[PDB]
Amino acid sequence: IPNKQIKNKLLDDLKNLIETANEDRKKYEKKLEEEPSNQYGISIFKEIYWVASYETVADNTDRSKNYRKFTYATLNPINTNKLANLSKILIQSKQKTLLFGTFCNLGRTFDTAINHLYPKKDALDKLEISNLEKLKNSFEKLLSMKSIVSDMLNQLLLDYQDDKDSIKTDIAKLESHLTELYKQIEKKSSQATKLKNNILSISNL
Ligand SMILES: N[C@@H](CCC(=O)N[C@@H](CS)C(=O)NCC(=O)O)C(=O)O
Repeated sequence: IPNKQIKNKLLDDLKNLIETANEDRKKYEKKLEEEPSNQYGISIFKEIYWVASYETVADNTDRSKNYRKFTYATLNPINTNKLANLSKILIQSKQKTLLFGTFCNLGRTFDTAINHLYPKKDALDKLEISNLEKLKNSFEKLLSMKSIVSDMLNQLLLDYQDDKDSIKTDIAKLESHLTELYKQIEKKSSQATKLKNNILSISNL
């Protein structure tokens, strides 16, 4: 009830969300630094081209390296040794450029929100209870959009291995499944853009 305790509970929660989210970032940065030659078997990177170029997302450029890093943010919880199998399923996606586009976007949107908040994680007390709450619910939701995307792609590995809905034995069903997945993830991506923006809006600091 007394506002000091409310305010401080919120500074506690933001503190913990911000460090948990920083651990995730230290982890996908490290996933890039230790990326082997074959990019964990994600051969789809080679098939994805910048806008009017022969440069792929597999090449050794800053923008290419960042695209794969943000993709590894989104895929961060999947076991590294399953990414080859994940890429084999997705190669069959009719919208893999767009799909991978959204992986990059969730990663980047995420990365921007934590890069903005990490340096301020101990000095959020200048905000007022209303828009400290909005900050916390916004960021926690952002973490959530990206987590769900990770769960969805993890689940696809098991469903495909199980032949669920005949996804393994029927290519047409695999395709519409993958298409539906891309719509789901695309919403999560749009929704993640709004929340990075909300967050940047109310935490100038
Ligand atoms: N449209 C690109 C992806 C664009 C996108 O939304 N992703 C972000 C992060 S991976 C991005 O392009 N960042 C690279 C940049 O902004 O230079 C695609 O279709 O594959």
